[PDB]
Amino acid sequence: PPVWTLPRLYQHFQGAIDLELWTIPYYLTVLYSIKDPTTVPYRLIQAAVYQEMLHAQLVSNIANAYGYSPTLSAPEYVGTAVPHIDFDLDTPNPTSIFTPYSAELGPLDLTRVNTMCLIEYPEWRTQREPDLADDVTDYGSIGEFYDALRVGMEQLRGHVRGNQKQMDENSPPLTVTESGDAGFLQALTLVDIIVDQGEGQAWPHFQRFDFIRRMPNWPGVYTGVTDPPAGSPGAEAQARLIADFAGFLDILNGMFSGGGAPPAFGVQMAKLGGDILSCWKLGAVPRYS
Repeated sequence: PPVWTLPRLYQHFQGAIDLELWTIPYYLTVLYSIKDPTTVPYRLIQAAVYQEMLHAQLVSNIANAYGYSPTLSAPEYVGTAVPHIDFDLDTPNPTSIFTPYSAELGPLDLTRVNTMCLIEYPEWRTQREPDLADDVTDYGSIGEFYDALRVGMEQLRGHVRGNQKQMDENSPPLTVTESGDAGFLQALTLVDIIVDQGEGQAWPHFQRFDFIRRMPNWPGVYTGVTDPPAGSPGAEAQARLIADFAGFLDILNGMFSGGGAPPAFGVQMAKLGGDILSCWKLGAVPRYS
């Protein structure tokens, strides 16, 4: 069994949260591109976005139980780079199926829906043995990443402390309240919720997105350019989003380090969605940094 060090476990916690966070602006950007919010793909994506946010919280709770407070910074959307995922590891390479695809932000189009299918691609389809070494940074699927994380978590369960900088924004709190082996067992449950929601063990993200990919009639989407003119309302809409997103990550950083949720939290949040929609309405693709 490959031996994990505490620093590497911490690096993997940070990696998992970076990947979950990376999906949020991606999915949100697609979501708000859809003109009609009553449509099936809109409601499917919205629920998925909310689950990603929950995943981020759960990862923070697990990491914090092991003594690490994660920190968030604005993700980047360039080329075909997805944090910590290498599809070249998988057989068949699912980019041969879900193509075209891109890490660049865009509306509900084939390129974006294909990418969403790729992100949530189930570990069982990769046909690979999980690479459990603590120096691995790239995996073939999210599920494989979480498989490796469970190994480090088990080996280092002596570090688990209950009620340690836990966050919770019928069911008990989805937090680690116990120490040592008991808290490790709670942490494992939180990992299971994360993975079950993405790829399946109601309706997992992969299946949801593959459903959208297969539909005959996609809803109308806003049109936008990635680089609106200097001076323009659309550029200023982007600037507002960049600022509000920065502020929202500052709020989360405090929370992930054991701070209380400020009154600015529910206020800050839904505002982001208004900011993203406003970009699209002005003909500017949402931008987050």
